[PDB]
Amino acid sequence: DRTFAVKNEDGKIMGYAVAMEGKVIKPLHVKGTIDHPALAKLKFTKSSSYDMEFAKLPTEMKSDAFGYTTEHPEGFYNWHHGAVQFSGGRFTIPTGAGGPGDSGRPILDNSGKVVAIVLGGANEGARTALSVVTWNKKGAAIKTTHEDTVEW
Repeated sequence: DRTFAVKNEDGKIMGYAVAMEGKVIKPLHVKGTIDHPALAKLKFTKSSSYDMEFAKLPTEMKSDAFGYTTEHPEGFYNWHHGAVQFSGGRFTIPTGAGGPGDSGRPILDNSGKVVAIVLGGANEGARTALSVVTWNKKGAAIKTTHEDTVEW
């Protein structure tokens, strides 16, 4: 288990957090507590520029953490709701496949490695371009925001 629900006071899922490369990672706008005993009360460092906050992964996990990859050839990828196309520097899904509550879900290749973290989507009719966080070869974070993005 490597993906965790972020729940508010009522218990409603507001988004998701991932265990990835010695870190706990969740979108900044996603409000609530991570539904996991080892993850609930950690010290988080926030980044408004990239809509991301992170904590040092509890050393009881470690073996349960995603690997990240900087290799995103053009093609199709995996996420909880189906196929994500990567084409022209853009991650897209069919409109309707993603919505509020999906912020924080990872986009994966077939080897099970993370390529991106979902922040939200801009509706373009048939397709929805996903706003994401990726990391370059230098390890630097990149936020890709599209025109008229809806936070999820």
